[PDB]
Amino acid sequence: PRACLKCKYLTNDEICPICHSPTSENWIGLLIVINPEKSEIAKKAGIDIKGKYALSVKE
Amino acid sequence: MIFAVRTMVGQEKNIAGLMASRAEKEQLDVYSILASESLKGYVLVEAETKGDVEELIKGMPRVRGIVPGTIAIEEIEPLLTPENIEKGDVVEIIAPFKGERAKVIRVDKHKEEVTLELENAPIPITLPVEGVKIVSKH
Ligand SMILES: [Zn+2]
Repeated sequence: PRACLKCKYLTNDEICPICHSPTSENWIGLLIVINPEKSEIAKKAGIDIKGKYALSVKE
Repeated sequence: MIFAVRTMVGQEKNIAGLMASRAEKEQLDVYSILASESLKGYVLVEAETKGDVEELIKGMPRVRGIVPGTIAIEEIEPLLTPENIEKGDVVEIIAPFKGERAKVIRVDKHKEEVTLELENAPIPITLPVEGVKIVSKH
């Protein structure tokens, strides 16, 4: 969709559902977290919430 | 125990998306999936077992099969943790003025650009921050 400037969470909305922070279209790369509890990658990155995430974001 | 799946180039994000879906629908023990722009042709898939991934990719379009061996979460960490210059910092241009030292004068946290006053010879140069490395810090 678009990607939140703060947390990188992917959404279509102009404000992020997780925290109401502005989202941009200029985002790159993708991390899909299916299970936060059991993902070592999500641990490292520091994602509590399951969902799609960009890897880089800019305005 | 992170695996690596050989896909068609430029279809990594597409396929990741469907991998996520099939894995939730079919209840396979797939925990995260990673597609980096730098890692074209490959979608990294984190999973309990190789079988999960073989079941995941079974009949997947544009997927050419799984690479042997695992990759460790040590090796992926660069891709999962990607600046911080200040006006007055001296930098070297690393990408037309390669090798040139310069003082920073305006830092654009928005366009993610940086405006530079070269040491050599006459006009301000603006560059993406990507294209410059810090040398001195003030
Ligand atoms: Zn956010």
